[PDB]
Amino acid sequence: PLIVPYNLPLPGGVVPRMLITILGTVKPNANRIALDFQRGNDVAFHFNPRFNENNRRVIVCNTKLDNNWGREERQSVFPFESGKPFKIQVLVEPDHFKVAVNDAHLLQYNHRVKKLNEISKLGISGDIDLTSASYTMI
Ligand SMILES: [Cl-]
Repeated sequence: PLIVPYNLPLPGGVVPRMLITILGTVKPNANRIALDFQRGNDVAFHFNPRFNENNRRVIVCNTKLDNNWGREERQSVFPFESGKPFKIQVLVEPDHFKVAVNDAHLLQYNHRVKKLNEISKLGISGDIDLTSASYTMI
């Protein structure tokens, strides 16, 4: 197991065809999980499953620039379940990050930060037991 929060360096940033895979298990009675693809202090892509926002489960995505959050993109399709193992695959495409969970397509998030080769860290945090965080070129 890996210690959460975990920082996975992305050497030379991201590029299309780069696939990031995160394997873990959600804790029982989870409240939130976060993946933060960072460019320095900016967060190019924040992916945030929320297990209880006004008694609804929702995934909130956003970008943080100069410490300010932008417009949220919300997805009510919610594949995570407290206590169960999951696989999140984030595929960098030319115009967006494409996310699949447990081999099923979940959402796309168009690129707001354009300097992909400067998004060089992935922070993984929240209510999970983290098993593996890695990347490969497909
Ligand atoms: Cl940029």
